[PDB]
Amino acid sequence: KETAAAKFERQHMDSSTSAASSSNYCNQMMKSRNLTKDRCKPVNTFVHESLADVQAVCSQKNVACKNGQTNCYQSYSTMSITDCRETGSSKYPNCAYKTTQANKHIIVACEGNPYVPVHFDASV
Repeated sequence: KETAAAKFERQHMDSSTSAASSSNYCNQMMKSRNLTKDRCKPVNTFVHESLADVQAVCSQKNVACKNGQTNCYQSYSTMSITDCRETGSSKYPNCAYKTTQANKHIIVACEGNPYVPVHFDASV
């Protein structure tokens, strides 16, 4: 089955580009990452930095996770991200998202070998 690390890459990594410039970014990304297949995933963040730079976060500021586990890490630096949030009138299968670019610190849970992100906890 899909590993946690691999799901994290599917749901949260978009190195391709430096920013979600266009306002259809979310509708197209959420669909192509299989997050609109059975239902519209309501909220999701994409990170536009190199996989290497994101994985390096697992060596930065150790913070608690939302769930209480102590294997979360906050990026020292801000990173280019895109917040995708389903509109109030979106209805499956026609999943509609608002696309919002930002530069914020990411907080991720990290586990395994190699020790890499397996959950997106928040941006701050």
